[PDB]
This record gives sequence, structure tokens and C-alpha cells, in this order.
Amino acid sequence: KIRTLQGRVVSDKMEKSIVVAIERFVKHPIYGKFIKRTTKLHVHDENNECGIGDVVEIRECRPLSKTKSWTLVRVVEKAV
Amino acid sequence: MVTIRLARHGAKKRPFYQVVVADSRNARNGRFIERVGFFNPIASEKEEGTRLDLDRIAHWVGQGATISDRVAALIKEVNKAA
Amino acid sequence: ELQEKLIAVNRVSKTVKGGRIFSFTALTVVGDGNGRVGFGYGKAREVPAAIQKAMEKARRNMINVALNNGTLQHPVKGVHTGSRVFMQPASEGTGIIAGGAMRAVLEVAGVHNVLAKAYGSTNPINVVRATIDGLENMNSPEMVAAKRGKSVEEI
Amino acid sequence: AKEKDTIRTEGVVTEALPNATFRVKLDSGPEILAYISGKMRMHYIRILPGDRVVVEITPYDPTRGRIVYRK
Amino acid sequence: SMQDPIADMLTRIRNGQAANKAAVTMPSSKLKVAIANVLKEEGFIEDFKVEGDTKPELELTLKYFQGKAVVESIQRVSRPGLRIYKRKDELPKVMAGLGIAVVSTSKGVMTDRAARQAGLGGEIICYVA
Amino acid sequence: ARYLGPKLKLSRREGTDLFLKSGVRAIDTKCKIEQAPGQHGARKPRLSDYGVQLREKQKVRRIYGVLERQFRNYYKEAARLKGNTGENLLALLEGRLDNVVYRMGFGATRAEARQLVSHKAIMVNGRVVNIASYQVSPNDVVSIREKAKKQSRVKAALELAEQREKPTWLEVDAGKMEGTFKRKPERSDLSADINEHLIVELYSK
Amino acid sequence: ATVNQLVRKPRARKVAKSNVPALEACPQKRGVCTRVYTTTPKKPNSALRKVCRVRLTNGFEVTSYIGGEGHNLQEHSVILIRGGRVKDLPGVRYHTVRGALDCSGVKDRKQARSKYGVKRPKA
RNA sequence: UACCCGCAGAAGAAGCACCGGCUAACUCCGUGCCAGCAGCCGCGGUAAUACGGAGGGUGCAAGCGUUAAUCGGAAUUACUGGGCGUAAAGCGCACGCAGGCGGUUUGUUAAGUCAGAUGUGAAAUCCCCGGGCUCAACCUGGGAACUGCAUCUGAUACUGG
RNA sequence: UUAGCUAGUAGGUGGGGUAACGGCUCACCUAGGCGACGAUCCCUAGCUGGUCUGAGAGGAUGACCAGCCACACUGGAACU
Repeated sequence: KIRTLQGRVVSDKMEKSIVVAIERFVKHPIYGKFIKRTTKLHVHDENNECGIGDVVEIRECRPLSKTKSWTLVRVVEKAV
Repeated sequence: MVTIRLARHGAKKRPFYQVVVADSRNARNGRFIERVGFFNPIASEKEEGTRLDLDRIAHWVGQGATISDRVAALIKEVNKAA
Repeated sequence: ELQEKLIAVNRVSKTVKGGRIFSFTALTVVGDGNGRVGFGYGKAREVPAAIQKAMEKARRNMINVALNNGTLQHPVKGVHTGSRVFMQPASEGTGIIAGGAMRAVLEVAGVHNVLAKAYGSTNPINVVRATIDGLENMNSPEMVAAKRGKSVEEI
Repeated sequence: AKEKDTIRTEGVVTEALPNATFRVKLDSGPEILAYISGKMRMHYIRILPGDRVVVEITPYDPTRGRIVYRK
Repeated sequence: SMQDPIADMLTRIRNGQAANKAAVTMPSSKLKVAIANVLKEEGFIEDFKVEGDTKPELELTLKYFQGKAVVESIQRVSRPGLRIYKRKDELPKVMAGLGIAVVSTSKGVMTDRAARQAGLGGEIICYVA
Repeated sequence: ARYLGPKLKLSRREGTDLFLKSGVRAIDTKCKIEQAPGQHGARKPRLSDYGVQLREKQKVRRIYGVLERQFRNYYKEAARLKGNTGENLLALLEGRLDNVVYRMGFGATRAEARQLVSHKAIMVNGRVVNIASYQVSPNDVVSIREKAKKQSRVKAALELAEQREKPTWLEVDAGKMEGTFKRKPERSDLSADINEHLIVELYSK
Repeated sequence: ATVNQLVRKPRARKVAKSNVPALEACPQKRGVCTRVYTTTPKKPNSALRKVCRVRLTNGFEVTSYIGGEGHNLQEHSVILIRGGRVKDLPGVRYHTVRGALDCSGVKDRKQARSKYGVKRPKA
């Protein structure tokens, strides 16, 4: 039972943290067009191994800071 | 604690009770956990009038739910009927 | 046995030296209650001459519609000048629920159970014109089978 | 029914306002907006800015009156 | 620019048909060829061919009946500006089943009827009657 | 809650006999049946499409003694029910107790039958029902209660009844003054110059 | 027209502007009579129509019609007003409720009495 | 108390709006662009079915009208479901970032999309078939529905990578 | 007819703190964090089951019943 998210690294500046963006398509409730929506998550990156632009697999965990409730599971693709 | 009791629905002068398991502090006709029987005191008694899921009542007792004076009676009455 | 219905009577006017000349117009439909419908439109100085000229027109200029047990084959849209028209085959028991102009057409036509509605201009002469053509272009489970070259279940 | 508190007092056309309208000054006391009576307008009867005229005044609004008698 | 070649296909059919043309031809594509297949199999056209290897030109032989075009209406439903997807229990039917809807499924392109019977939904490519 | 005024006026306006009197008399010897009430009765109504729909609904209402609110509710129920709405409307009317009491011949009129009902002279299944609009069901037995059995209205009512066409769906024992609602009447049981679909049209627009 | 466009700017229904704002969604309002007078109407009509200016309990001050034949109203008369314009009297958007508060019923009415505040005559 | 029996006598119990067209219902008298009506058109200067009274009639009925108020009809904000030459509407013209969209083949992926399974979607309400109060409102049993969300496992034609 | 917003601010280390994770708090360090997928600012408002309307899609709405929240003369505070 390993619920997980996949997204790409938009910021790697913070010490041991990263900002990840999860993008998805969604049907528009009224006009039916499929629209891009993005969800940015502050995620934990102990060891700072995640570079900007990387594609990373993340999971939900307990609060790590005022805004971090997610941590890194592993890198998928890097340095496009 | 958790209690099994009658929530009085029906209409004026025509009471109809819904037997319910609930946190004893919630209002009588308010939040409950599970519905488990009903009790019509005005049933013609030509057909039915009192129906109890005794299996779930007991399950809840087994976990410490208490029981109304009136539900404790219904249960003895229904146990006698069959 | 032909059924005939008067849909609208109207007064128009023509202007001359002496003043206004008033006349009348009449819009009617005749139908056989079993899939044939004609509409007519006549003009005359007096109303009876007009209501009568129209029936005369309505009797010829009549067309066939491929009915289906007193109801339509499939939903249909009709259009003519201002009037956009829409019709649906309803289940049995409903009857004809529709505006006056359309009801008269559908009644005399033999369409027993339908949902109808007129959009835009409800100008009677163009509403009926649009309904007739709708029913007329309405194709049949057999002709599509003929068209497509197959007598599958769909026949 | 039609009450009867109407009056017929007279006066003189003062102003020649727009749309058959006049300043008509009542011989009595003041002048009122006075409009031309339907009848009168139907029978035409132009009305110069200085004629003796009859007015119909509703106590309801003394400020106004209808010209009845043409001249 | 040429951003919907399927509408283009629909339209070339519709217009040549209206123009009582014996055939119509267009740059080919698997997806066009999959739709042409359904049209033919449901008897809306005679037949079709693709010719060439590097720049394949697809050709549809149209069909006429009582000096009439077999294809009465042919319209694009889903489109680049508004994708339309349906579930199996939501699949439209055209003319109360007399016409067809072309549906694209995990198992390739087929009619509303086919997809219905095979427990599938998909992108609703067009209607034809 | 009941129409209490002159009755033949209603027949005269609708252009037909509404059976609002016993039937002892040719109606034309009691009123000018073929002429509307009033100063301008002789006048003809060049009658609109809405007009014919209204008058047909009035006709049925005036036959059964039902005012608008209850009758509209009858339409609503006919509509909700399965099967043809127009026919469902007439089933509901024809199932009323005041009506059934009339059809078994216990009352000379539906008005008289209604009074029988209201005045606790009618039982259903040996149980007293005193509300006119009580819906009667298949196999029910409605009867004149013992104390009301010697009322001369009832004997006369049963005599007239014997001279009307006899309804199929009711089994009446004139001696016992009891009768059985065998089944709901079909459409074919009821008069054919009632145009329910007009009433159905009036209430859908 | 475009789906894209509606997705950026949704259909937006126009909000209905009222014809009796002084009522503020109340069925009637109370008010004191500021002026009580007559005024003449618009083409093609002609009369001396009874109107009053009325300061309402909510501050609004409006002109209101005084329908019926005859009325005994003056300044400081406290009246009840309801919605209802007078068509050949521009500006007039309310009617006075005859037979409420200080406003008397129409004298001697027999037909349509309830629209003119008139009791049923003993008879 | 419900309910049942008895007594007295039709005895104590009918009003409101409307009738020019839309809109079911017409005449006379009074008034005379006045007094007045008026939801919209529009009535009123000597025959007014439109004002006011009357008689007659129509529609409702312990209510009936008026006002206020939401949605409907309104395809009149148009997703379903509209328009921009002359009716309201093409920016005076071009370049162009963001954005939307994107020709054709293969492989891959499996987010969109599709399928199935599981959990959840409180009860009441709505709907269906029954049951109980003389009927109905009302009360009530069971069902169906909650067209939604989430997880897992698949499918890979179309869209995206 | 509001386009920039942010110093406990965003994160890190350690001490303290809570019933418990947590800038909850403090020191030190890094310089981040949010925002045209509408932040900030301004106006308005308790949310839901549902209610009314509409064939539907919608539109309008959140008395009475039930679920959640918030408040208890106004502002602040903790004690048990």
C-alpha cells in the first residue's frame, strides 16, 4: 500500500527541501474543455539529491514544517 | 457513553419510535451511530409493530453500549414473542 | 375522413389613392390521419373566401411522412426562415404536447405521441412550413437499410 | 359617478406654451397651466395667446385647468 | 492551419457527396483508415484504398442510392478544441440507432453499437446518418 | 366547499344533461335546456380553443361535484399514475364514495348520495365512512346502514336506478341495500362524449 | 463564442434592475405625506390625477398614486404604499393603499370594493 | 381526548375578483379627454361591453384579490442551446511573449480517456411498491436513487509525456 | 476602475514546548516562500444534506428537520 505522486522539480534552492509541481488534465465542469491544472507541493529532500528539472516520485508523510507534509521517495529522470 | 434508545419520530398524538445507537449526550432526535430497530406503540397489532436487529444490538452491548428502560423492555417482549 | 384544421386567420392591408384596402389571409392544414399532410395558404377580401382557398391549396400540395405506429422514427429538427423547430417520438400515452401551429399539423398527420417545441419566430406560416419539411425529410428504418445496402436487425 | 366639485370660472390666455398648452390667467385670481380640451382640439379651434377663455378646475388641483369654451 | 485532418476527412466526404462526386481523396493516416473502415463496413461508402508508401493518398469511393447521397449528415463531434469522451453507459446513438456514432476505444475504432456490445467507452469521433 | 346554487344553470351552460336532478322529469320541461343562462343565452359563443378546453373540464367537474383544488389534485394523481392520464382521471373520479353510492342507486343524485355519505348513512365493509371523496377499491362492499335503511329517499333512489342503464362493475342487492364494487370501470364503461384529452391538454400547458 | 473564450470569461446573466426600489423587497411601506397634489398625464391622455409625495420609513421619498374617485388626504397623512406604476404619469411607480392607516376607502363603491378599501355595505 | 350512542330543528355557517383583445364571461343607465381605468396594447369630447352604478354572466370558494419575491416561458449569457456585411457586435493595421491548437511513421510511457473490483457517498427528503390514522394532508416498512469521490488492477485506439 | 505580496517571512540545525506532528517558540544558519492556474488588497458571506423552479442542462436558494462550524453585551485573558 504505497500511495504516491509524480511531478517535476521547479525549485531546489532550499536546504533539504524542494518544490515539486504535479500537473494533470481536468475536464472543465461547465464547458467541457480539458484544462491543465498544477499542484505545487513543498517536499522533503534530505541529502538534497534532487536537481531542478528532475522528475521525481514523492509520498505523503507527517508534517515536517509549516508547509511540508511530503517527502521524497526517489528520482525518476534528470538533467533534461 | 454509547446507549441504545428511542428517537421519537411519527406525528403529534401518533408516536413512532426509531431505535438507535448513539452517544448519550447527543439530542434524542439528533446524531446517532446506527439504526437498529423501530417501535410503533400505536400499531394495530394485526400485523407487526415492533422490529429489532437483535444481532447488532447485542454486538453493541458486547462493546459496552447501555440500553434504555424502554428498549430493555422491548427486547424482553420481542424475545418472548419468538 | 381527411381531417382539416384552421391554424391562423390574419388581416393584411394594401394602400392605394383612395386609402387602405383590407383583405384576409388563411393558413390551413389537411391530413389523412395516417401519414399524409398538406398545408395551404389563401388570400381573399372576405374571410370565408380565404379559409376556403386555403383548403383547396392544402388538398393538393400534400406530402407523405414515414410514421411509426402513430409516432416518429427519431428526433427531428426543422427550419424555415425564422422558425427552428424540434420534435421527438414520445412513448405511448403522452399524446401531442406542442404549440397550436404544430399540434394542428401533427394531429391531422397522425403523429399520435410526440414532444415538440418551436424556437425563434413562432410566425405560424413558417412554423408549419418547418414542421412539414421536418416530417418529410424524416427517414425510415427501412430506407436507411435500403441506403446502406443491408437488411440487418436494424430491419 | 363623477363628483361635482368642478368649476367653470373664466380667464385670459397668457402664454402660448408647447403642445396646446397655455398660461391662461383666471379673471378670478391667478393663472393655471390650462391644456386644450379634447373636444376643442378635435374641432381644432386654434387659440391665440390673448383670449378670454373658460376653464374647468378640479379643486383637487386648482393649479391646473382645461379650456372648455372656445373664446 | 490543418490542425484537424479528421474534420477535413468528414468534410471532403460531405462536400464531394453534396457535389455528386464519384470519389474523394485525401492525405492518408491510420486513424482516417480506421474510420473509413467503419464507414464501409456500415455501408456508407462503397470501398477505399490507400496508394503510395512515402506519401500515402487515401481514396474513398462514395455511394449513391435514389440519385441521392447515402450519407445524409456527417459531423465532427470531439475535436482539437474540445475533446469528447463517453463511458459505455453514456454512449450516444444517432437517429435512435438508425445512424451511427464512430467511437475510438482501447480496442480500436468502432461504432457506438460495437463498443456498447463490447463493454467499452471512448472518444466520440463523429456522427453519420 | 360545495356548489349550492341553481343546478340546471350548469347543465344549460355546458350544453348537456348533467344528471343533477333525479331524472323523474324530461329536463326540457324543467328548463330551457338548449339555451345558456342569462340575458344573452341565445347568443352563440364563437368559442376559442382555450374555451372548449375550459368548458369540458367544467363539465366533468360539475358532473362529479368537485371544486377546482381537489380536481386539479385528481389530475396530478392521474398523471403520476401509470397508463393513460386522461383515463386515470376518470377512474379516480368514478372511485369516489359519493359517486359509487349514486351508481348503486342509493341516491337519486350525486348530491343526494353525498348527503347520505356525510350524514353517516353509508358503511364500507361494515365500517362507517362519512367523507365523500373516500376512494373505493375492488371487492369493497358499501351498504346503507341499518338505521338509514327505512329512508324513503333510498327506495325511490333504487327505483330510478333500476331505470338507468345498469353499471357493469357494481353488484347491487336492492333488498339488502348493500352493493359490491367489483372492479375499476374501464374507459369503455363511461360516457363517450367526455373529452378527457381536452382536460389533459388544459392542465399541461 | 469559443469554448476557450467562455473558459476565460464565463456566461454572466444580467442582474434584473427593479421597478419599485423604494419598497426594498417589502410588500408595502409606510410613509408620511409630504405634498398632496394633482398632475396632468402624458400623450394622449388628459386629466387631473391625484398623487402625493411620501417620505417612507426607510428614508426614500417617492411619488405615489391615490386611486379611486375622491380622497381625504393631506400633508402629514400617514399612508401605506404598494408597488404599481401609473403608466401615463412618468415618475409615478407606486400606488397608495386606499383604506389603510390615514387613507380612507373610496366613498360609495359597490364593485371591486376590496381594491378601494370599502367595507361591505349592510344590505 | 380519539371514537360510539341519544336530543332539537334547515335549523347557527358565503364571500372575493373578473366579464375590450391577450382571457372564461354583455347589456342598459350615468358621465363626456371630466371623474376615472390601466399587467401589456390601450380606454374616456353624446350608442363607452374598457370609467362609475345596475341586471346578467365567468372564474375561484373559507377564501378571493392586490403588492412583494425566486425560477419558468426567455434559444433574452445560447455547455446542452445564439450571434457580429446592411439589425447590437471584427480592435484602423501589423509583429509577437504567455496561452490555446497542431501534419505523418515507429517504439515507449499510461497522466487524460476507457473497463472492472473494493470502500465510501449519514439519516431525513425526492421517487417506486406496500402498511397505519373513517379519507386526504400526515405518519411509517422495504427498495431504488444519491448520476460523486477515492484506492487497486487492467485495456492503449485517441489526447499528453 | 486591486499586480505584485512576504522578516517567523520559506527552509535547515539545536534547545524549549504540546496530549501529539509542526516556525508552535527561541537562537544560529541558508535566502528563500507565494503570485496572472489570480497572490496581495477591496466588497460580500456561516458551509452541507437539501429547498424552489426547470423535460433536462441549468437558474435561484440555505426558515422549519438533520450534520459540521462559529458566537454568548463589546475587546482581552487565563483558572478549574
